[PDB]
Amino acid sequence: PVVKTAQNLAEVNGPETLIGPGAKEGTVPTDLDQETGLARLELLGKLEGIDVFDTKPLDSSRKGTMKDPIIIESYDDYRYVGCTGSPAGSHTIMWLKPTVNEVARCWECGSVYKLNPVGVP
Amino acid sequence: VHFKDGVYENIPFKVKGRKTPYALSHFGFFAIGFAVPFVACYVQLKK
Amino acid sequence: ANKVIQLQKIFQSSTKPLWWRHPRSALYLYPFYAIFAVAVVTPLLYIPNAIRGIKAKKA
Amino acid sequence: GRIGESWVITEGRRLIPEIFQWSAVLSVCLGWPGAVYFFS
Amino acid sequence: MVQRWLYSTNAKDIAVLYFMLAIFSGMAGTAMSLIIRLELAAPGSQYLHGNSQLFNVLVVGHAVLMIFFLVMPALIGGFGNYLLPLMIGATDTAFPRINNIAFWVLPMGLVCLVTSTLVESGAGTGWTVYPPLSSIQAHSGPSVDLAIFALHLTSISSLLGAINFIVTTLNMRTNGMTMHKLPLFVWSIFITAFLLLLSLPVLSAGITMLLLDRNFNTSFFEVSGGGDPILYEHLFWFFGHPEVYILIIPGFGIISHVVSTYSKKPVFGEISMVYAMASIGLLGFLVWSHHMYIVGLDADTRAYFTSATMIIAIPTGIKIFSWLATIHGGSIRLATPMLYAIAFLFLFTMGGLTGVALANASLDVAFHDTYYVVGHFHYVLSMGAIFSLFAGYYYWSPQILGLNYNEKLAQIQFWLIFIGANVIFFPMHFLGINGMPRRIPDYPDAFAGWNYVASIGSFIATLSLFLFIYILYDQLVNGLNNKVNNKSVIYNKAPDFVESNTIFNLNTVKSSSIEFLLTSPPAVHSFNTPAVQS
Amino acid sequence: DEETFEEFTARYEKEFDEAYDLFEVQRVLNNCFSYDLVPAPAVIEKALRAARRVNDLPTAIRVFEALKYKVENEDQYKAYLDELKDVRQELGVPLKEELFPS
Amino acid sequence: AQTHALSNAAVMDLQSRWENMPSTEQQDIVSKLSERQKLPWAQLTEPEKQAVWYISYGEWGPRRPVLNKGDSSFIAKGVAAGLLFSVGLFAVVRMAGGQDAKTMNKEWQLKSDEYLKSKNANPWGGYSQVQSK
Ligand code: HEA
Ligand code: HEA
Ligand SMILES: CCCCCCCCCCCCCCCCCC(=O)O[C@@H](COC(=O)CCCCCCCCCCCCCCC)COP(=O)(O)OC[C@H](O)CO
Ligand SMILES: CCCCCCCCCCCCCCCCCC(=O)O[C@@H](COC(=O)CCCCCCCCCCCCCCC)COP(=O)(O)OC[C@H](O)CO
Ligand SMILES: CCCCCCCCCCCCCCCC(=O)OC[C@H](COP(=O)([O-])OCC[N+](C)(C)C)OC(=O)CCCCCCCCCCCCCCC
Ligand SMILES: [Cu+2]
Repeated sequence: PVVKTAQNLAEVNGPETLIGPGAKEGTVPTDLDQETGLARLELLGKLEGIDVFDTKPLDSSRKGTMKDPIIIESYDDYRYVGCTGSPAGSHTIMWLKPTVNEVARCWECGSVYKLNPVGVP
Repeated sequence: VHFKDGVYENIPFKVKGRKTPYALSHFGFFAIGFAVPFVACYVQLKK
Repeated sequence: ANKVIQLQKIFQSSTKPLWWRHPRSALYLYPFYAIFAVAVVTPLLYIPNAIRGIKAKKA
Repeated sequence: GRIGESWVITEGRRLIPEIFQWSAVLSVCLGWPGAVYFFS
Repeated sequence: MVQRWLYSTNAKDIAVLYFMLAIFSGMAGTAMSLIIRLELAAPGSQYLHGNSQLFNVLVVGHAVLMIFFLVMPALIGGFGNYLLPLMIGATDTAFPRINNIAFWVLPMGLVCLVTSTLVESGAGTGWTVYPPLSSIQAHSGPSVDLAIFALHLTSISSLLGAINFIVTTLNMRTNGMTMHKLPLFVWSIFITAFLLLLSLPVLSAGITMLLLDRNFNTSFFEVSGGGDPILYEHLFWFFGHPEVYILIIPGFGIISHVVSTYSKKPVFGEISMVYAMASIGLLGFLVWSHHMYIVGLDADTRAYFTSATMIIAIPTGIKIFSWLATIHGGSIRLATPMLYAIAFLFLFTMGGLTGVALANASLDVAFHDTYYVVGHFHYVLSMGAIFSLFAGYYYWSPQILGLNYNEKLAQIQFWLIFIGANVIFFPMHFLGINGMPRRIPDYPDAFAGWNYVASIGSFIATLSLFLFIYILYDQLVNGLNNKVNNKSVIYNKAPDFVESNTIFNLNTVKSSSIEFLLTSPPAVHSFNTPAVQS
Repeated sequence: DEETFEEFTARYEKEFDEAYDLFEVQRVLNNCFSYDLVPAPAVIEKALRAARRVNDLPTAIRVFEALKYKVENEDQYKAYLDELKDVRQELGVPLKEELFPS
Repeated sequence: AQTHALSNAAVMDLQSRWENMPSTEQQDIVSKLSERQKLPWAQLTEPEKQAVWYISYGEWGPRRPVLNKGDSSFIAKGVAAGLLFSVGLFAVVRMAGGQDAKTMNKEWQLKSDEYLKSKNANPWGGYSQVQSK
């Protein structure tokens, strides 16, 4: 049970461990330690850009054929994605299901997609 | 709160039970299907 | 303060339902909101019990 | 050829298959006047 | 274990619970409508000893119950909260507390309306509550107040649900999705929610005003005291007609989704009719007053109203022809969704034909309040709501449960409701031309045979409802058997003469969303990753 | 908007260059036959050789009976007869002598 | 693997039935057929062609249509049974209802129609026939 500097974007784990000391007199402090919960991490991330639950688009413009299939950065077993052409739109969207048990096909690109883990010990 | 696979538990009723193997509650549903108009008639008139 | 930390530690070391927050309020409300609720609900539909038994028969 | 086989069904949809459409509505005459005669 | 069915933070439990509530209300309404038609089977007092007060009490119960507790809750809530935030890629929908509050204020409405219907006086003015027809002098007791409270709470629930849907559409859109090319279901729900948000508050204000009149005994719409009930009449019209759109347009979106995912071809003029539906939603506030042609408005006002009411009628035919082209040039299967959609479209064409016949103002003088108007709206509302709900259930049951439903039982069910509807609704033309006088417990015995056939059709519908509940039991007890054998349909769409067996097996569905190949509803944490589309 | 149709054809040949299984043959055949265009003998022979790259005689039956029953096109027969005769004599796939006498 | 004159009992057993054979050598036979057709066609014999056409084309499994081997008769007779139940239940409930009309017999209607259709510019005497008993 010791105080944590929490100066690293990845060394903080557990909103319960963060409380936030108060102030006696002065002015309202900056949005670094006065915020409660884990919302301060999220607001810092949106302030800088490095974010969790990122809404940034994937390689939609890329064809993602067998030469270089698209990547998915998520450890979850299932996949909920789609790919129906390199441009913004050329046909009705059909979902793609990358998996390791079997292979996948696009029916317009014919791409075999490979799910992409994150490195583990 | 996150232990529902979603195959047979989505229904807001319990399949298990020897006294009610979906036989007593559903017979009550049968009864209440025609219960309200019958009692509405019975309050003021006869059926 | 000197009690928020203790309460948080107690909750962390003992996870129980009802939040262990309002025991006296619960005892004042729930048994009352049962007994008095019955006492205020039942007579309204028990007054016509004597009148109950209408077969819609007239002579 | 391109024109002779074009009128196999183009002009043939006015006298060949109209019986199907006529019978598709034949239920009214057999049903409702029959009920009228039965009751009255 | 009870928080799942009482404090459901997930949308699917609330959806299935709304479905159960709506189906219970619908079966009760169908049974009591059978009772009413039995009372109207033959003139006189055969089962009910006259009691025209009681007659109108059950008549208004019929109308109010089916309008407010069968068509509304499930048909919008389930499809919305199961598709609109799920297909867009959102992880979980917001505002669980709002939905729970709406659910828990509903039983207030149910109990209060039950008490209102089960008092000696009761309210029996029908779907129209315009004073002094709805005056407390004739319909005394607490019935009016309870009905008003139920109206208020149901309006609040629907408005909050529409707000949740709107904010989900506006904020929870995925990065890879254009707004102009949204699916027809999304735009349908968007237009329906906005029309509801612009319509329900007006009716709620009018109902609050009537409640104040009934409680504080003031003079706003009573004839004595210089009141104008026509204001509340116009408010009720500007509710109901947009409420008719609210009830129908999601059915249009559901039919569009069914035909798009079944016929394997795009809908003709998809973006053009998205724009047309947007125009309908924007212009619905101008054709709400084609029923008041006889109140005493000016001739020029009649001309304006009729001009609007047949100048906004083209998109109905546009949709008819667009879906006709959507089923044209493609493959149509002998499946229950195909036949449900075909029957719904055909009977909707007849209903719109009758409406166009009603569009003229000069003919309305001899046609208004005759049997033709009630026959027309019974046509449109009955087929629209009932067949849309039936098609949705028979098209979505394996999507939410995964347990197959018998094809034979579904087909015989369709045949029963279809033949009942046709035998009930065909003689209404003769009934209208003769002039059957509406809302009479003891009508003249001239229409005895037509009343008999209407009663036969109603009883056919009731035994069809018994078939519905027995089919539900059969599914619940033999879904495993249906999956094992071929007694039930296994795949939604049949393969074409281009596909090999293995290829079709590994390409069973090529639709516009992952819901079809989404596994049976997962735990409360689903769609953990955003949906990417290009 | 009467868009170009040879672009999809060139897509078919570029997927043939990337063809890796009979799945791509099925996809290109479905896409080509879905269009309103009647395939010329050149593209028909290209589809036939794509199907034969895996040497699957049932796919040959599929493509031949699809040519026989692709589009009504005001009931075009004689062109279909000569085209099937030549696309048969090029390799030889006698099958009409079996299913027809049924 | 490099077979010769592969025309055994399985080839003509395939055509008759497919679901009864217990799905554990279907993969074996289809793999053997694929290996055989990997070799040049050489105008394979007709039973093998028919078997491979059956296993690749359809009329089995997914291609099984909604139209089964006599379910349409079940549809029609379920509708007929529903109609019979409707008419029987209507008859029994009408019988249990009992008589509830002490007036408006046939003669009452005859008198009313004669009164209405005797004067006052009758439209060709009317057609108000008595309904029934
Ligand atoms: C929502 C629109 C709607 C619908 C669908 C219906 C349906 C029917 N209505 Fe009604 N009706 C009205 C709206 C509607 N009505 C209105 C506004 C009035 C006037 C009100 C008045 O002035 O007070 C009226 C009045 C009215 C009267 C006048 C009352 C009189 O004075 O006696 C009569 C007369 O018999 C009647 C009959 C019927 C019949 C036989 C049906 C049949 O179509 C019923 C068939 C319906 C079913 C098929 C339901 C099935 C039930 C299920 C279990 C659903 C299952 C679905 C799933 C959840 C999967 N209606
Ligand atoms: C499903 C909902 C629905 C639909 C689609 C319609 C469709 C229409 N309705 Fe109706 N209507 C109701 C629901 C509906 N109505 C209800 C509940 C009432 C009762 C309210 C009250 O009066 O109490 C009512 C009553 C009602 C009245 C009341 C009569 C009177 O004053 O008392 C009138 C009057 O004009 C009217 C008109 C129309 C018209 C013109 C259409 C048209 O939009 C129909 C559109 C369809 C067509 C266009 C035909 C098919 C297509 C074509 C053949 C294309 C070519 C034809 C033309 C463009 C001319 N409706
Ligand atoms: C007057 C008594 C009541 C009659 C009302 C019908 C009651 C139910 C049917 C009772 C039997 C009727 C006569 C049956 C003769 C032999 C036919 C037979 O074997 O039936 C089978 C052959 O099927 C048929 O072709 C008949 C369908 C069922 C019977 C239909 C009865 C219609 C009405 C008959 C009487 C009508 C009298 C008045 C005339 C209008 C039914 O198959 P299944 O449903 O068992 O198979 C499905 C599977 O096992 C489970 O999914
Ligand atoms: C108090 C209980 C008394 C006994 C009630 C028994 C009811 C049994 C079912 C109905 C009578 C069947 C008599 C025997 C018929 C044998 C021929 C046959 O196959 O007909 C089947 C006919 O059954 C059906 O077709 C089932 C569906 C019938 C109804 C379909 C339409 C219903 C529409 C209205 C429903 C709602 C009605 C409400 C009002 C009543 C019955 O199959 P099973 O289960 O006897 O299997 C026989 C098989 O060959 C194995 O040996
Ligand atoms: C008088 C009041 C009572 C009026 C009603 C009285 C009761 C009903 C009387 C008519 C009954 C018609 C039954 C039609 C269904 C049927 O079973 O027809 C047989 C074929 C089946 O198809 P198949 O390919 O020939 O099947 C072969 C099966 N084997 C022989 C190998 C075992 O199927 C067909 O040929 C299908 C086409 C036949 C028509 C199908 C539509 C039926 C619904 C509409 C019926 C309208 C009314 C027709 C009769 C007037
Ligand atoms: Cu309108």
